[PDB]
Amino acid sequence: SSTVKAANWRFVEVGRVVLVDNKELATIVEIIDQKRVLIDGPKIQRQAIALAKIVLTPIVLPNLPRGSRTATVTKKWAAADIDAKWAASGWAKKLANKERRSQLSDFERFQVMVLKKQRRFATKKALVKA
Amino acid sequence: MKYIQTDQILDIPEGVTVDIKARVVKVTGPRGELTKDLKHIDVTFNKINNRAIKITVHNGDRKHVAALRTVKSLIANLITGVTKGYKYKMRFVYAHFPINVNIIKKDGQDYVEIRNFLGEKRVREVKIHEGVTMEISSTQKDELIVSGNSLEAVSQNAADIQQICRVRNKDIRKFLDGIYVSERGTIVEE
Amino acid sequence: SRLNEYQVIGRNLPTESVPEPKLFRMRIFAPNTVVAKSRYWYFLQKLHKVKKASGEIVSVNIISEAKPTKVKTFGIWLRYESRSGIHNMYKEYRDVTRVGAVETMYQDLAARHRARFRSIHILKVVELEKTDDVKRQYVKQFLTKDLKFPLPHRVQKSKKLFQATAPTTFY
Amino acid sequence: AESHRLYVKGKHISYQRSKSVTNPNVSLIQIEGVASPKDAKFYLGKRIAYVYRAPKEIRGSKIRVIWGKVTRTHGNNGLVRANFKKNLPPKTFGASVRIMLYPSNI
Amino acid sequence: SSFEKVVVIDGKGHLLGRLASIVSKQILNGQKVVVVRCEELNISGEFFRNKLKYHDYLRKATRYNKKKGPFHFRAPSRILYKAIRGMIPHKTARGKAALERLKVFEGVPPPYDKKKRVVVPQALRVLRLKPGRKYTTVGKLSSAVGWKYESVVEKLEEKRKVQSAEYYAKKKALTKKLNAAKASTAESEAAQKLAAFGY
Amino acid sequence: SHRKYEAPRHGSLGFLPRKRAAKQRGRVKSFPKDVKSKPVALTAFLGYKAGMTTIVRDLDRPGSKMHKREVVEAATVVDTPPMVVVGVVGYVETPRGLRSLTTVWAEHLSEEVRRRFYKNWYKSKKKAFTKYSGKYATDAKQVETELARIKKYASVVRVLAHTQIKKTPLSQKKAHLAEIQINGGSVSDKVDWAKEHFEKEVSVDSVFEQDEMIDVIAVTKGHGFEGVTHRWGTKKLPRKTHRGLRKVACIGAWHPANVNWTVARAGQNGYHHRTSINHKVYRVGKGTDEA
RNA sequence: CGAUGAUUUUUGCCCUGCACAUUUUAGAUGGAUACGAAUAAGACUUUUUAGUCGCUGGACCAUAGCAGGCUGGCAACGGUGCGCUUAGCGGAAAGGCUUUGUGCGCUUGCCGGCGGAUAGCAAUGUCAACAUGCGCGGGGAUAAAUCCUUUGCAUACGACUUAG
RNA sequence: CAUCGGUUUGGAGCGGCAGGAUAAUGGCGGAGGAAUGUGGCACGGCUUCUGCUGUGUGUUAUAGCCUCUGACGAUACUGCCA
Repeated sequence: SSTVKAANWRFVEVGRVVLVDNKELATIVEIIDQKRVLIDGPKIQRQAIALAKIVLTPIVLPNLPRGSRTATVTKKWAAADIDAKWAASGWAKKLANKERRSQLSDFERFQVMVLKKQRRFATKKALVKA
Repeated sequence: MKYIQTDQILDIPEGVTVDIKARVVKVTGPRGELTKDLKHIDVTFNKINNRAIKITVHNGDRKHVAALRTVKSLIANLITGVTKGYKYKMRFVYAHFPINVNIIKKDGQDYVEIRNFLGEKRVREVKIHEGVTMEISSTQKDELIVSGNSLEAVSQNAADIQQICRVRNKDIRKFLDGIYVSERGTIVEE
Repeated sequence: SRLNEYQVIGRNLPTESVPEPKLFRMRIFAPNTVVAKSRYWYFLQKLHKVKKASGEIVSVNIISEAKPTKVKTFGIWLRYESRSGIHNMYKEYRDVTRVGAVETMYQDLAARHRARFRSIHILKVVELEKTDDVKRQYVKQFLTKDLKFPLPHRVQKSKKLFQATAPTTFY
Repeated sequence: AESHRLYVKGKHISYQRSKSVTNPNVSLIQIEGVASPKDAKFYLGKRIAYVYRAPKEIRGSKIRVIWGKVTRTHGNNGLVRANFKKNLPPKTFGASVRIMLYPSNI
Repeated sequence: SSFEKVVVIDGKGHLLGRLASIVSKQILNGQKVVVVRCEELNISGEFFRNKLKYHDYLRKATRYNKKKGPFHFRAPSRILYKAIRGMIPHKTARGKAALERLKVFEGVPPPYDKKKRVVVPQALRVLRLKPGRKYTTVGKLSSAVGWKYESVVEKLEEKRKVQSAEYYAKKKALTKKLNAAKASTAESEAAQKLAAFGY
Repeated sequence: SHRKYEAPRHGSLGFLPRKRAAKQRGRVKSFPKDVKSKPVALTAFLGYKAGMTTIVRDLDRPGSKMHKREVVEAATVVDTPPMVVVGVVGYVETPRGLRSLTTVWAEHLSEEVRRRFYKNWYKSKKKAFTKYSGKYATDAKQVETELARIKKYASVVRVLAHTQIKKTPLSQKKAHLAEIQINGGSVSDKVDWAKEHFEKEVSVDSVFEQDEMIDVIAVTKGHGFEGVTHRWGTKKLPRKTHRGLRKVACIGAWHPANVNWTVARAGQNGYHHRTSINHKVYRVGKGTDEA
């Protein structure tokens, strides 16, 4: 066959889930320009934003009509359960682990070191025989 | 103006398998294989089916859009080169001095040797590019046939032969001698 | 600038001959009310035998966007001065606020015609309700059905000077 | 136990200066790992030590110290202004200083 | 943002002047910098344009004695060095010390062939230039103006990359074995607690 | 103002500075480019300028008015006894140029070449190369190790050879030792050729054939300090010029307010290093031939 | 900038294992932590259709013990430091990267017993790599250059080519 | 080191109050309308109709949107806090 390698880009389209401020989720509801979109979400304010200020996530909210108001976006977001889909990805998991690490205390860091010593002992023991 | 999207559709004949990976096109047909690097252009490819390939430019300005149909045409020339071939015919034009053209082989290399051009004692030699076949036509007097799979190589050999036979220090409107491309077609007639 | 749309209303000072002069309203795009009232008198003396000294400002009010989160297409009619003459032009902008389209216009004529704020008159700003009202192809290309486009070659901003891994531009 | 450091690494970058005139009474210090005025405000008021070696021993030691303190931030990239008891000599431009964790307010 | 003992920069794909300014501020502030693969550096603009600029540079020489004039160095590392030195107060003792803090090379000679090379994103050509613009490779500009050792460097760079590939294949193999050992000790008491701490 | 009339410059700016050569032995700046397909052979030879003579020769140049007719031509005799091979050097390609890796020497060096390494030979203990001569002790594996290093890493191989100056009428006893690059064959072939020729004589007939065109490297005749008139061939000033006439009248314009490097000045003339090319070999004579 | 020859019979020189004391530092204070290449691309699995990873190093390794002391036990047969030792690779400036066996330690993988005070509420509160000298110990080698006379392939004088 | 007084630079500072179209929005309710027309329906090209899809129709259906509006409730912005 032809065997053409295609790009795996993320598209600016109605229904794209985006991160805003590296904390909160929102979805694209309508495209303004090459540079600007209108975003909305359950926990964010409906606003016109520049695509440079947001990051497209690999998640699409399916069947979201163009220009949907806040109620429609919230209802379809709850139905598609976008929050759970986001929280199950390695991206959100790495963000959560970064936050959890940033909340450790000095005593907890000491415990982390001690447990790491124990796990390294076990790992070297397993590695030498395999 | 930054056109949002511009598209072109390749058409792949039945026996041809285009193959694109990282802007390196490899076209395979009954007549052989041809390859082309397009890394100097920002284009993306989508396989619609086995008979069509979409060529896209996203958010391209006037010149970058202009570089899109040329990509299409280059790949199309590759496609028709491995399924029909290319054939350029050259006619020998002289008023008095016959042009003596031979296909010689020196140092293991093929050359086109032009002698007696305008009576000159100089011997002109043109290297024959790889994948290009030269032939002295039997059906026509004073005709050279340049054929091959690659249109670029064939046309460039024809241009080399035409350019090496330029007339100097004369009225070229009067001294019309030279070797000129008379027919640009394909090996397989259609 | 960073602008607001103002409703400025003024009149000639009442005389014993004319004790209720006509009230004139203008829509002014100005950064603040000091420039809003300044621009008002600038245009009235282009249209009427009035001055700030012989006139009176009656009201200055901000005109807020009706639907600030609805994407619109605006047509703006302009009268600007170039280095050689005076020209009328019409251009179109996509935005959610009427003010933000005028702000884009000022950036755009600065960029494409070297036209400063002082060289521009806004004749009219109209929201184009029908898709057939859109004349310019640079905003008509965003009114097509099921519009999608990627953003190839993403450049990520780093907090550090040195990076230990190879750069990438996927997105 | 391989590490014993209780100070943050710093560098003496510059004096306070315009294009042509320098003010030795104020030093510009780069605290390691600080890249914004918000980060640098943790270190306001902390004591700074410039530790150096000298030819003559004083009480059996060839190590001398000039003490200072962080007074304010500088610019937008997390440099701070420091005030030392004796001005840091200009030869120390690029030399490392010690940003102490006291007076502590944690 | 850490203070490093030596920062070794892989110069491939870096814009000449942006890397030069960053390295100048680094060495002025007491940081030792090594730049390797200066033949893979980049200048914005087509090759012919930068070659014309270098020929403008070559025009300049002391009239009464050519030996006194500017010394036009042709090696890519020396082109980068000239760019950096123009950004340093090199006629003071402090600028001289800062320049002593710097080293520039063609290729990756020892001992840096077995050390870590970093990149500088603020000066990377693929991240800075608009994707359609034309650029020059300093290795090609150097050969066009007199540099003699282009083919020597590429022969030695291919030998280094063959050796560096053997390194990576070995390192990748031991990473695969260690990952399989860390998988065995997962869901253990130490591993479960470390997962609750974010590790 | 411009010159009233045009004239070419006096002398060449491509032979500056007109200073004394750093050494009396002319050094080969560039050797012939190596071709692997050729046999292993030397590219240079050292000789001594004996004198000039005259020959008579029939010219073979069709279209010339002297064709098939006798011409009388000046010729130079170069006394060239065979050179002795005593060493070999390996060179490595580096991004900074060729670099000598190792030098391997022969076991025995004659006294005339060991005098090369002395300023006061008669006052010396003559200790040169004695420990190195001991390096050949009963297995000579140090020498083989260095030769293997040359084979493994060198790209350019040059032999070390010295003249047998005792066979010439010169009263000088120091031999002249020079590096002569080996061309042809692989690096291993060159190293084997050099090793097998240690302490052997190599003749001119193994380096140069008759009718060859060869180049001559030498330091020219010294003339000492010379004025501009003969150093640079400038025009003598009129007879009635005050303070003398063997000068350059104007050594510069007012600006640049310096003397330029292109102006002819008095200085040392002759004793320069020159490379002279395309000298035809009319005869490679043999010392054993009585005719 | 490299290769190479010879390096004082003087108590002078070289190499090396220590031990002590000194001078210096453009500036140690856990670790410079090694593919290459593309960027309109990379890498996994099936299938070449599709899904997944990145979205920064806030990472990775190391990190507990009088600046880290003295002792005991358990579990493992691992980890690590040093000393010999085996083999291989590295010439771009290799002067480094691996590796075999062995011995002596330590081990915080787990559980114990004893010690630190008073430097007084902080005062760098002194802990490093490079160099040199000096005492020992073990090996090792045993020159030239200049002036002077001479030469004339050189030359104003220096310098140069020679010879002694 | 503490506390004070003078001057001064800050905080991802926190709270209360006022004004405006007594913000404009949004959410909820009602009425009307259209298309870059959702479902459906009727023809098609590739699909064992596997976000299948295209073109017509028409007006919420198996998506929605726009305009006007009714009663509430916030926030932004700008001020004030002895």
